[PDB]
Amino acid sequence: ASIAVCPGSFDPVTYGHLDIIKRGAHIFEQVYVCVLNNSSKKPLFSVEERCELLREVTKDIPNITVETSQGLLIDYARRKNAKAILRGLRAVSDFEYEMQGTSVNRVLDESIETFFMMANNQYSFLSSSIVKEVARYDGSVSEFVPPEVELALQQKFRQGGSH
Ligand SMILES: Nc1ncnc2c1ncn2[C@@H]1O[C@H](COP(=O)(O)OP(=O)(O)O)[C@@H](O)[C@H]1O
Ligand SMILES: [Cl-]
Ligand SMILES: [Mg+2]
Repeated sequence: ASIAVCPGSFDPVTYGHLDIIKRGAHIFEQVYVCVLNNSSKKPLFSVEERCELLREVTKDIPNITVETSQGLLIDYARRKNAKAILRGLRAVSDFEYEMQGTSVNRVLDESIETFFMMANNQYSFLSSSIVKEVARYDGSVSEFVPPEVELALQQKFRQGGSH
């Protein structure tokens, strides 16, 4: 089967994430975008908000299905019958954290491979963190995220919260 999963916290999805997602969807027949709740940090948006943003920004790409999962990414991948997990590599610093993750996944299921794509174009400088900071301080994020994400950030920062 030509099936792959693109996991991430996507908080929020940016044009850099979307480039990885579309490149993956161009290679594989079906691509599952999985919002992983997992984290070494507290997310700005909930899982459900992140999922809906993702659905809206990829609705015209037919071989993309956006879902969220309860368990391990490696079991979600098996459930989808996916043979590859796709991740982007922006900088040299993305190295070690990605290496541990793939080392663990390889032990849990060595029949599922982790493929890294380099962010090798004009979105390489961006990150979710840079977009959230800019947004929090009233800067423009239109060159960084889809219009739907820009609006969700305006809405999120108008609400009171741990931010
Ligand atoms: N600017 C970028 N350019 C290319 N690929 C990216 C970029 N940002 C993220 N990616 C890739 O897209 C996916 C999104 O990861 P992310 O949503 O930030 O959550 P997490 O790192 O917590 O799993 C990963 O494959 C990531 O490496
Ligand atoms: Cl294939
Ligand atoms: Mg503003």
